[PDB]
Amino acid sequence: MIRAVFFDSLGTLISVEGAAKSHLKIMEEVLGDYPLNPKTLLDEYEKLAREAFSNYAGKPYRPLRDILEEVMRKLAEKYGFKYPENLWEISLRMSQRYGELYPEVVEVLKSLKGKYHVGMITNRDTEPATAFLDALGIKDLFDSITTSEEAGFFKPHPRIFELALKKAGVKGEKAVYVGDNPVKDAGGSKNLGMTSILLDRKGEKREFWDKADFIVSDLREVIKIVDELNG
Ligand SMILES: [Ca+2]
Repeated sequence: MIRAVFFDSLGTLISVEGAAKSHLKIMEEVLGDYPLNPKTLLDEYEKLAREAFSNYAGKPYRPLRDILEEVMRKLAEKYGFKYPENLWEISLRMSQRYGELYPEVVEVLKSLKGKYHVGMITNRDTEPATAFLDALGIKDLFDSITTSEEAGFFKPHPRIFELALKKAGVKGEKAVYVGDNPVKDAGGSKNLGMTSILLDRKGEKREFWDKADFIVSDLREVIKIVDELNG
């Protein structure tokens, strides 16, 4: 029996497009009148951020604030602009201003309540992740929010999934994990017996579909999978 449904954050519940807009707005704020195209700065930021995602995946937790201050110090040195004071506060403000949910999220979370434990599993730090969910009005639609900061390790290390399952009070075989990252994200979930659902919104990850138990393009399909597993 499936008793718990856990969701990834960025790309699953939280819009990639809203995150990109919030990051562009951060770059615009950092640069001010400095004569660098903010879109160019953004692309270089995202490259370094991806190379940090890769380096820390599955590793012991390190605060995201520290990782992103390191990235931005490299960029300021490279391009000659002043390193921005209070960067974390700028980033929190912009993220809450321009962040968005995918359009089906509220419907989906509400459909599961009272039937399954509903959880989010994220690599983000606890306070910002929880504050963001509160700003978007859905914090109370979750039974659990489990973070790398709580577990001590980033996805796909099993410990973060182990903690989410302990909060729900069930073995992995009784849970689904839904996320958009085939690589460097769901591996620990399969270690523990969870059923993996790969969310591929644009049909762009076909070469990795064999890594997952089920593939969906819309979160409204998740409850149909869970019902079928339970029927
Ligand atoms: Ca993701």
